[PDB]
Amino acid sequence: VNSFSGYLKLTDNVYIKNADIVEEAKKVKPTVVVNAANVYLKHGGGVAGALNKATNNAMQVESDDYIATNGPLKVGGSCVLSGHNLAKHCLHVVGPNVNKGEDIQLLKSAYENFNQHEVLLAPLLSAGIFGADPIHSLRVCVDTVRTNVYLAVFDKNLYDKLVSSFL
Ligand SMILES: Cc1nc(N)ccc1Br
Repeated sequence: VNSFSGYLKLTDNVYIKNADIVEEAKKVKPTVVVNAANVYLKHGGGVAGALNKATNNAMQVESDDYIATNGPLKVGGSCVLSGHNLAKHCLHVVGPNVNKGEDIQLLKSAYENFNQHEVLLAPLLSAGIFGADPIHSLRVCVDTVRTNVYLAVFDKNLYDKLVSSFL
């Protein structure tokens, strides 16, 4: 049993809810929250900016030190950093950004990072300002992630469309 409440079960391991991810993390304090990161861990806007704002910029401070030591992530890659006040850990995952011309086939590689964690609170990778079709992102998630993933979709309209269209 876990603390996640109000989710729609899509499969054996994938659950979904219409929710503000900063609010859900604050309530649950999951072991792992996933950030929709870029390779520079520049959390300006999108899920990354919303999460970072909720940490009072401590996520960005920690991320800048990580990049100064290690250099940029790969598209499709990830790193584990602190979850600050939101979670034990934040898994920063880089999905391809269609608005930068990145290979959408890298979305499967991005979701494979989730398999290193037994339970996660996550957004749909490459959705929102990363420009991918969220219906596609949910299909890749279901077909790639084998660990237990709790997906938070910010937009009620999109949530209802993802559920209604789910095969
Ligand atoms: C305030 C916000 N903005 C986004 N772009 C995504 C999630 C959230 Br919460």
